[PDB]
Amino acid sequence: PLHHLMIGTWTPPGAIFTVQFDDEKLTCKLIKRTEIPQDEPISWMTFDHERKNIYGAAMKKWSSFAVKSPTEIVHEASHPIGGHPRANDADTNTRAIFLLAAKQPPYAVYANPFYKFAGYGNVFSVSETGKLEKNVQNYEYQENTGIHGMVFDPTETYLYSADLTANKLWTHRKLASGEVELVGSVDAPDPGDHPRWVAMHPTGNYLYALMEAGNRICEYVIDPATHMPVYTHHSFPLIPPGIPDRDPETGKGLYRADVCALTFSGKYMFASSRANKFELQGYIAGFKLRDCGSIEKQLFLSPTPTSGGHSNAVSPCPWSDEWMAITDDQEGWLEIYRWKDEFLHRVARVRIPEPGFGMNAIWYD
Amino acid sequence: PLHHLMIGTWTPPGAIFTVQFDDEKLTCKLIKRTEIPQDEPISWMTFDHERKNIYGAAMKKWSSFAVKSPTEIVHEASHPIGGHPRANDADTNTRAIFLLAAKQPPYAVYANPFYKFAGYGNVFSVSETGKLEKNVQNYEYQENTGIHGMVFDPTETYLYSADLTANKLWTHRKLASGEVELVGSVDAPDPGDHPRWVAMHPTGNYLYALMEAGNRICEYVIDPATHMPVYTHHSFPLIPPGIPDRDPETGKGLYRADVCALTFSGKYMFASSRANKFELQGYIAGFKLRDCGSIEKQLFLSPTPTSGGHSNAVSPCPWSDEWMAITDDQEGWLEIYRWKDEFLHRVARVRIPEPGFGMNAIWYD
Amino acid sequence: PLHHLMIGTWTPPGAIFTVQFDDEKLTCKLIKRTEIPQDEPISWMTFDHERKNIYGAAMKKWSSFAVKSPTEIVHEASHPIGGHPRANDADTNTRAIFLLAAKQPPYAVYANPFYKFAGYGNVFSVSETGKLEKNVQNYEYQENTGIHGMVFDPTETYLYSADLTANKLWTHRKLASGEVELVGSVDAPDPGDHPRWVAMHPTGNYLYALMEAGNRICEYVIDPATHMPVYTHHSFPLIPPGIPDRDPETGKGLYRADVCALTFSGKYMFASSRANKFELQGYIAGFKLRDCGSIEKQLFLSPTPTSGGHSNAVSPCPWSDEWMAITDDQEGWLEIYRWKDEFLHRVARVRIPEPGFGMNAIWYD
Amino acid sequence: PLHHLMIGTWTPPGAIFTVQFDDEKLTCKLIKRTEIPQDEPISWMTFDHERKNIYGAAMKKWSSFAVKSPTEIVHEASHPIGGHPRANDADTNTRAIFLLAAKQPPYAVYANPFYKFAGYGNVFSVSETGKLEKNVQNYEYQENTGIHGMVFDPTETYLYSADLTANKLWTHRKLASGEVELVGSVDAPDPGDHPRWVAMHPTGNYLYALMEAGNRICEYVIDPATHMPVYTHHSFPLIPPGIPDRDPETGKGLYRADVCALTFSGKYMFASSRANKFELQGYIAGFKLRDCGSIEKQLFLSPTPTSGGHSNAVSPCPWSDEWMAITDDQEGWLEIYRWKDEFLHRVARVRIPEPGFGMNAIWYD
Ligand SMILES: O=S(=O)(O)CCN1CCN(CCS(=O)(=O)O)CC1
Repeated sequence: PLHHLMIGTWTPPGAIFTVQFDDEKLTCKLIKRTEIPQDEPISWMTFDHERKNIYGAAMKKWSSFAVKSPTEIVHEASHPIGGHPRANDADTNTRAIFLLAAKQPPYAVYANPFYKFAGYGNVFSVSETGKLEKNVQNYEYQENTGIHGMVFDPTETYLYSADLTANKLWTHRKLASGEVELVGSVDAPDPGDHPRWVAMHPTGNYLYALMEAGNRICEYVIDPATHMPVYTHHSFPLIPPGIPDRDPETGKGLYRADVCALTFSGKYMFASSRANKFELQGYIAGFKLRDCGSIEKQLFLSPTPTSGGHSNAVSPCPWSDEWMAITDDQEGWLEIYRWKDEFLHRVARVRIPEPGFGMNAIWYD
Repeated sequence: PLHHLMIGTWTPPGAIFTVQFDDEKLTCKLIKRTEIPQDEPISWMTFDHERKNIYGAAMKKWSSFAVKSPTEIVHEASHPIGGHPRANDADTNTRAIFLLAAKQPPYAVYANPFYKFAGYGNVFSVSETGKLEKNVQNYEYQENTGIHGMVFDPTETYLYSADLTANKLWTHRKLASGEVELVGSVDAPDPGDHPRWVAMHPTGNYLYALMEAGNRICEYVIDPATHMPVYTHHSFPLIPPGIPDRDPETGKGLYRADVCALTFSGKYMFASSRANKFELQGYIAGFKLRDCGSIEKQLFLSPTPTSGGHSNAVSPCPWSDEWMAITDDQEGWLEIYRWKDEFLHRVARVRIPEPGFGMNAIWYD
Repeated sequence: PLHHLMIGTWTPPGAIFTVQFDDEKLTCKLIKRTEIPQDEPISWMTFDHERKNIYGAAMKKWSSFAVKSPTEIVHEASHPIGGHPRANDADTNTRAIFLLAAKQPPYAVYANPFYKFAGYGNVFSVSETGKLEKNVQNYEYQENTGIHGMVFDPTETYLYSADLTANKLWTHRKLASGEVELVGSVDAPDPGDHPRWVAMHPTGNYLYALMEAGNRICEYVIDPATHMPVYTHHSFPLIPPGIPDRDPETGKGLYRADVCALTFSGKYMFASSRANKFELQGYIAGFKLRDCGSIEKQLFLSPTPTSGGHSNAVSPCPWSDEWMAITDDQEGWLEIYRWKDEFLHRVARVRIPEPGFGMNAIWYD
Repeated sequence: PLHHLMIGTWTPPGAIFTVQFDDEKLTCKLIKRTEIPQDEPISWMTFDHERKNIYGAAMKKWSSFAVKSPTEIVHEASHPIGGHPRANDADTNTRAIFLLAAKQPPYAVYANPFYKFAGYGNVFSVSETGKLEKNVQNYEYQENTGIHGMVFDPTETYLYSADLTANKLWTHRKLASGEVELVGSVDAPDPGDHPRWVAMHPTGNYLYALMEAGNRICEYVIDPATHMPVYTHHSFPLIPPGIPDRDPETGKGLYRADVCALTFSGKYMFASSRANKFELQGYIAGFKLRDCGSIEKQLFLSPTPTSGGHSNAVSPCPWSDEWMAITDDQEGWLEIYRWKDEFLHRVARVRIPEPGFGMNAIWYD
C-alpha cells in the first residue's frame, strides 16, 4: 500500500513536499512540490486532528493550509507572531519555531515564537473547517523564554513547555475555552541542559524532556496533586558518552539534541541529536517504555548518515510501530526505517536537492 | 570479633536482652537480661546518635536508658504519651508504638502513639547526656491517625510519617529547635495499602513506603520543590503473588508487611512481612538500589522460619552489609544472616523462652 | 479437582502412601497406606508410561506394583539386584537406589544399585501389562561406580548416568532391544562435585547435572556428533555462596545437593539440596531456561522448612507448571507449592508420622 | 602520544600505508606510502610477535617485510602459493587471502590461498630475524576448501580454520616443529552460514565463528577432550533482523559478514559485515563476553559510513580497549573510534585516494 509524508524547509522559497512511500516495494518518490508564500518556508509542520489541515511555523508567520489529498494543499491563511510588539518587525530575529494542534475540542493551535522577543505563547482558534482563525490569546512566560516544543497530557487539560533559553519546564492548565493559565515551572536538572522537546506517555504518568545542550533525555513523573513534572533522576545519553563535544573556536557545544517521540504502541520512543559540523555524524536513539511509563532501558544509540544539519527530526508512523521517518537538511534526505525485533534498518529514501530541504516529516496516509 | 544486640518484648515483664554474636565462630549467646519497669516492656527500641542511650516505645510510656556497655543498661526515665488527654488513661488501648532518634543537633526524639487517641506526634528534647528530657511538642496529624513509622531525609530537615490507619504519608519540616511543622500529606496509592514504614535513600532522592495490608513496597521520588514524596508507580511484592491472603472467618488479610531497611552501603534494602497464623510462614525480601535511589530489582522473596508473630523485623548491621538480624515473637528467636554475593544464609541464632520475646533488634557493637 | 501422589520411605516397614491434593480448597489428606513387603521400603518410586504400574528401588529389591486407582496398588513382583555377585548378600550394604522407566517401546526399566558392589546397571524388560518381567542385562560401568540418577535424551536413544562415587557422567546408546551399549564418559568439572542427578531439556540440546558434594548445577551442551555432554563452564549454586559447609568433626561437607527437575513447559527447573544436620535448613532453587536449552538465570535460592533429611526431593506436576511437591524425612512432610509469576508459595501440606517417611513423591492425577 | 597503523590494498599498485594517530589531538595523517612489488598489493597484513616484520597475503604471493620504524618498511621476500600445482598459474583466480603469525616458538606463519585450487594450507618457517624463510609444509583440507581465516588456542597447540566454501570449521594440532596435523572438522550449523572468520577467548574455553553468508556470529565451546568446537546454539545477528538481503538479479546475498575480534581486555568483541552495493550501509557490532568465555549479550548493531566495500574490517588496539580502527575500500577511509562506557564514537579519520585502498589495518605503536 501507498503512504504519504509532507516535509517543509529551513530556507526560502517556501514549499511543502509530498513524498510517497510504498511499503511493499519499499521505495520513495517525491510526487509533489506545492508552492506556498515564497518567504514563508515551513520549518515545522503538523496536521490537525483529522489531517484535513496543515499548520506551520513559517519564519514570521503561522500559516494554515487545507489538505484535500496528498497532492492538493491550499494556502488558506498566514497570521503574524503575537506577544511582544517587536516580534513581527522585519528587523528582529524572532521566528515562528514550533506548533501544536489540539486533538480535542475546541481544536485550538498553540504556537511558540523563538529567539528574541519570544516571551509569549500564541493561541489560535480554528474555524468550523479547521483553518487558523484568530489569535485568541498571547499568554506570557518570561522575558527570557524560548519555548521550542510542547505537549499535552492525554486529557489535554495540561500543557507542558520546554523552555530552551530559560532552561526550564512550564506547566499550564487549558481552560475549556482553549485558553491557558499558568500553573508553574521547574528548572532543568542542570544549567547546561536546555529543554528543547517534551513527549507524553499515554497513561499520563510520565513525561520525557529532551535537553538540547545536555544531549540527553530526562525522565519526569507527573505529580497528580499538581500536574507538574518531577525529575526522577533518570537520564539517558543522546550522544556517545565521552565523545569530544566542545567547539575549540567557540567553547559552545558540537552537538545539539533534537526531538523525541513515542511510537504508535507507546512501548517505544525514538530520539535524535544533530552535530554542528557537516563532517560529524548525528545520532538516533531508541528506548523501551514500561507500561506505567518509566523508561525501561535504552535499546540503541547509533550514528545517522549525516550531521542532521538543523534537523535529524525523527517521525514515527502514528498508526504502526513498524515505520519511522527522519529528515536532514545537510544533504536533504527523507529516509524511512523499519522497526523490527527492536532493531532499526533503513528501507527507502529520497533526496531533495532544494534550499533548506529537510526540516520535519508528517504522516498523512 | 564480638558484637552485641539488644532486643525488647511485646509483653510484660519488661526487660532488655543483650545477645552476643561472634562473627568468627558464628554463634549467639544471651549474655544479659536487664530488668526494667515490669509494665513497660519495649516493643520498639532504638539507640541515640552515639549509642550511649536507648529509647523505647514502652506500652504506656516512652522510656530512656543510659548504656555504659552491653551488660550495663540503666533506666533513667519514663514519660507518658502526649497529645490526646485519654492517651494515658489505663482504660484506653493507646500504646507507644514507634520511636525515632535524630542523629544531628539537637538530637531530639520523635515518637508515635498508636491505636485510639493517637492523632499526635510526641517530640522530646534530650539532656546534655542524651536522656529523654521533656516533651517539648505534641504536633497534630488528624483524629484518624496511626503513625507506625517515620524517617528523616539525610539532612534531617524533613520528617516523613507512615500513617497506617489514615492511609497516607505525611511530610513535616523540622525547625532548628527540633520542633516540627506540617508541610503536607498524600494518600497511599490504594485504599488497601496502609503505610506502616518508610525508609530513606542516602541521596535523599527516594523514599520507600512499606504498605502493611497491601503487602508491598511502593517507590517515591522526593520532589525537591516541596520535599514531598511522589509515587513513581513502581511497587514490589512482600508476599508471594497470588498466595491465598484472606482469612475466611474475618475477610481481613492473612499477611501484614512489617519493616524495610537499607544496608550500610545503601545498595540494598531488606523488607519483611508476617503471617497472622502460626502455621503460615512470614516472608523476607531483598532489593537492589540504583545509585540515584530508584529500586533496580527485587533480588529475593523467601519464607521465614516462623509466621514472625508480631515481628519478623529485619535489622541490617549499620556498619557493614554483611550481617542482618531478624526477630520473631512466635517462638522467640534472634537469628543472624549473612549477605554474600546477593544471597542470604543464616549463620547463627538463639532462642529466648520469654513472654513476648522478639520484637526488634538493634546493634551496639 | 482432586489429584493424587504416592510416596515411599527410607525405612521399614515398607509402605506406599497415597495423598490427595484438592487444588480448589488447597488441602492435603492421606487417603491410603498400602502395605508392601515389610523389608522392601521404597526410597525411590516412579510410574511407567501410562501410570498403570509403579516401580521401586526397594532396599535389596527392585519391586513392581500394578495400579488400578489411587487406593488400589498391588504388589506383582520383586527382583534381586544384578551385576556383582555380592550385591544381594544380606551382609553387604549394596542398595537399590534409583530407577528409570522408558516411555517408548519396549518400555524397559533401567535401575541403579548403590554403595559397594554397584559397578553395574540393571535392565529389566516388562510384561505386556507393564510388570517388571526379567533382568535382561547387567551392563558395566566401573568397579568404582555409584550411579544415583539417569535420564534419556528426548528420543530415548541415549542414556546419561550421574556417577557419584566415580565422579563422572556416562553416555550409553540404547539398542532397539532396550539393552544398552557404552558410548563414553566424562569426569565432572571438579574432583569435589560428585554427580548425583541429571535432567534433560526437551530439545535434546542440553543436559543439567546436579553435583551432590559440589552443591551446584553444571550445564552441558550435548555434542550432536557423539551424543556426549560437554561442559559449558556455567554452574549455579544450590546452597548460599559462602555458607559454612564443613563439618569440623569430619572435614566432610554439611550439605548434599539432591534432585533437579524441569517443569511441564520446559521453561523452568527446580532443584534442591539437603543439610546433614537437623538444625540446619536445606534449600530449594529455581531456574529459567532459554528455548534452545541453556539456563538463562537463577530465579531463586531459598531455605526449606527442614534440613530435608535424606530427601528434600522436588517433584513438579508433569502436566502443569503450577504445582510442585517436596518431601522430607526429617519431620515427614509432603508439601505442595504453587509456581506463580515466577515466585513459589506453599499452599498445602500433610505430615505422616511414620518411620522413614518422606523419600519422593510421584504424581498420578 | 602518537600511534601508527599500516594498511594495504585490494588492488595494484602495491603499497603499504602508514597512518599516524594522535590520541591527544584525536587526528589522523598519512605519513608514509611505502612502495612494494607493483603486482603484489596486500589485502591482508599482520605483524610477527615483536612487530619487527610484516607478512602479507599479496595476490599470488606471500610477502615478507622487515620493519625498522613506522616509515621504514623493507621488502625482504615474496613466496609463491603452495599446494595445488595450478595455484600459481597466472591464468587461475587462486589468491593469497589470509595469513596468521604464531606468537610462540617457532614463530611460523600459517597462510591460506582462496578461490580455486585452494585445498591446502601453507606453512612457512621464519629466519632468525623473522623473515618468511621456507614453505615447510602444504597440509591438505579438501578439494572444496576455501579457508578465509584462522586462529590458535591460547597455547598455540590447536589451529582452527574457517572454511567458507566447504562450510565447516577445521581443527588441527600444531606439532613442536610448527607443522600441523589434522584432528577433525564440523559442518557449520546451517548450509547457508559459510564460515569466514574465527576468534579465540583468552581462556581457551570458547571460540567465535563469523558466518559470511549467514551474517551472524555462532558460539562454540571447545571440548577439552578433543579440542574441537561444539556449537552451543547461541548466535547473534551481524545485520539487522529482517533487513531485505536478497539481490533480485542474483538471488545472491546483499550482505557478507566480515571480521570479528576481541579487545585487549578480552571483555568485548567487535564484528562487522559489508553490503554488496555502494548505496547500502554495512554494519558494525559489539559484544560483551563473560569471564568463562560465553557471549553475555550483544551491546550494539549500527550502520557504518559506507558499505565497507571488500572490507569494513575492524581492528581493536592490541594494548587497550579504548581504540578501534576500521577500513573500507568504497571511499577509502581509515577511521578510528573510541570505546567508552560501552558505546562507540568516531574520533578521527583520513581518506586515502588510492586504488583499492582500505583492506585492513594493523597497529604498530
Ligand atoms: O505450621 S506448623 O504449625 O505445622 C509448624 C510451625 N513451625 C513449628 C516449628 N518451628 C521450628 C521450631 S524449632 O525446631 O526451631 O525449635 C517453626 C514453625
